[PDB]
Amino acid sequence: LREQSFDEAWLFHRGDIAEGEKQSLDDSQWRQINLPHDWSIEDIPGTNSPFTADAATEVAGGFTVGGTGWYRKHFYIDAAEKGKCIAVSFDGIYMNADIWVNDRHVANHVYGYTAFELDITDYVRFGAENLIAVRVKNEGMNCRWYTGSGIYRHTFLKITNPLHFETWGTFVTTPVATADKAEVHVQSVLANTEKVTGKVILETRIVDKNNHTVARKEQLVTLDNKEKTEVGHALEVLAPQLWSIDNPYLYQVVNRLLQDDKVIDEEYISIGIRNIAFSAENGFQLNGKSMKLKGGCIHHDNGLLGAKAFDRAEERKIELLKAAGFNALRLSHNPPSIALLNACDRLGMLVIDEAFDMWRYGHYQYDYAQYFDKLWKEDLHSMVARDRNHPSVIMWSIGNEIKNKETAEIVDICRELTGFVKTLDTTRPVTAGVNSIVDATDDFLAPLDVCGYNYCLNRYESDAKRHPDRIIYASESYASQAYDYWKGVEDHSWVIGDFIWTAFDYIGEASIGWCGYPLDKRIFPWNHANCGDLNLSGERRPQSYLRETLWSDAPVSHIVVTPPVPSFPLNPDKADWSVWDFPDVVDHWNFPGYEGKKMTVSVYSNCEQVELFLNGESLGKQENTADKKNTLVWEVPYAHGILKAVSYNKGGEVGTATLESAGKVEKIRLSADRTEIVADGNDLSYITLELVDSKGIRNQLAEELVAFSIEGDATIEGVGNANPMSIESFVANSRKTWRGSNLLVVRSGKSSGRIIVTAKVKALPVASITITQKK
Repeated sequence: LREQSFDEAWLFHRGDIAEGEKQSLDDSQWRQINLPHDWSIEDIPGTNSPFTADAATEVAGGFTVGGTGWYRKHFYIDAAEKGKCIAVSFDGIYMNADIWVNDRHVANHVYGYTAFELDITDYVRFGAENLIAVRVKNEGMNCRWYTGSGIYRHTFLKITNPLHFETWGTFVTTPVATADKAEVHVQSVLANTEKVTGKVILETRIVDKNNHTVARKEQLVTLDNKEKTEVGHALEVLAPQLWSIDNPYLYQVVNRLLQDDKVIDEEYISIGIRNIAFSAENGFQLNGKSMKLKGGCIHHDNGLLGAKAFDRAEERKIELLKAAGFNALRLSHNPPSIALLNACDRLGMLVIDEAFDMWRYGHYQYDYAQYFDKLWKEDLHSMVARDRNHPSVIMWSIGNEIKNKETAEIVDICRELTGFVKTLDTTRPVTAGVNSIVDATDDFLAPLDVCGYNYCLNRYESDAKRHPDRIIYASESYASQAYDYWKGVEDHSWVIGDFIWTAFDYIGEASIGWCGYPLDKRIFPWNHANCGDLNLSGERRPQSYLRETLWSDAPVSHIVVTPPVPSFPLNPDKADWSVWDFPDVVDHWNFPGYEGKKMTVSVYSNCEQVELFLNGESLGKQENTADKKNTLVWEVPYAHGILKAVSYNKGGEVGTATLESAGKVEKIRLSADRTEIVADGNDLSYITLELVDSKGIRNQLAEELVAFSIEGDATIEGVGNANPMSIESFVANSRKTWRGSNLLVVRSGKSSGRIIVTAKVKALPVASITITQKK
């Protein structure tokens, strides 16, 4: 095979160790792991938690620990592959990685969010066993959010002929893309290693979802004496299936190098044929259709999985966000895994790809800013060249909240970075996330095609009169001001979308959704941000309910209650500008000891009128006028029972929403998102546990220790809950529930069969669920 997975059968040693790169090192005592891997999500050795209040990351990393780590792997290469080029590909190593092959140092990679490929042909032994050793150094406070540590993304082993397609050298564009026909331009770079000449035939083939050839082109390429030969031609596709959010149809481009009727090299690229256009008068247009960007910002971690970027974990995040109403995502503030972009291609999710969070001036003393002047070309090239073939990517972002933006020195860097992107891709606009915009920022915003405003709703109309051609989107918005921020999008054609901070909760930058700024080390055990539309487990939070009233065509109504005591202790020193926090509300109706006491009940609705009932008794009908911002409020004395909301449009009942008090816990409820997984060693199954009453209602007061056990060829990759102040272990067989729920992830084995997951709670019957492996 030309390209195979390399994640299997690695060795790991936490901490530094002498001669860790030597073949003479005895590694039989090392832990055997299968990538992806993140050692910062595992427990600190000697303790039972991955958090510590004395951590070098503090609030930024959620009080986690990095340090030094070593990876080793023994791999055999056949003697028949002699003369072939051998390359190891890493999609991401965080951070400061050094790689040895057979005792010899190969290269060093600093940036932990970019992919890189190493040619080890001059280091390998054919017909024998080889050794690759990687040292990871994630030391000090280098990031404002949780990063993880180690080889947290997929690795690949590439074996090609000396004459082969260069990595990321093929760029597929669709200059013409209409429902009648489409022109597909394929530009490729032939790596002429050994500098041999002759004639090669380039065969390009476009196949549909059924692998049926729709267009084929053959070109004779006379090989130059140089090591690189640029080739290209265009193909026509009749009546194409246009890629969109509702029809994410993907084609496949098959490029083949033929010589003497033999296949020298062969590559496959998934493409989506679509047309994107940006303007101030008509906003964003996809295939000629005008639409707003219903966007949200996400970070790279996967909660209980740390930074481990499993294909299923990345895909599930897109599936959940798409079900919540999002059609666009801002990847803050770094390149993602390839698995996440593949999921956006297959599911229909627009994406802003962002390169850096800092430039020459950084946030801490030991961050990427100290290397920026030497490495920004390599890392910016890595993002664009790797991801320019994805139809989901609609924008390249070169920075977020850049310091000294109005300074001429930084303005010049913005022009230099913009021009570098345009040497690689001119089909997508260049953008950036800019905060605290003043009139003097015009020189910084001028090189950009589209401008991303960070929390600057007040300048939408004023800057339009000064620059009537400037295109604007809210690159970051507050959850507490969701109504006003989205109204600024609907009222203006040059404001094309809004990206909530955040759409998915994350580890690090802790309690910005509760305690907020200024960030203080005293807030331990806070470790979640508590600012996402979805919590760490993937469940919708109340702010997601309000956002649905803004984005849904259908009638929507949701009932929430203000708790009598704050869910978490308050911060009396919260700044007057840190308003990422949403009002403290819950979606249950169990308040023992407060019977007869007045509760604040809120209904988020997009309907004209809502009438609230408590156990059949009407509490009054209210008009959903514009001043209420889709929030209708009632004062209700507490009583165990049913809260009923009836919605009306044009005087007719259109929907009913209920919130019922839970009884005492009597059963465990298990539900897996997928009960049929692939026995490949990397597929996942997300199992949700709930403590429910006799009627299946989740009791949100239940917080019990659950003991999990597994039977079969499978493993528990992690456990967790949505408690933002929890210091519980993620890599363990037990986990407490929070608000009557916790989450468990099962990793498949490599034998086909059945998997029995067992959950045990004090005073309840044992519960089980059966999941099947295949192949």
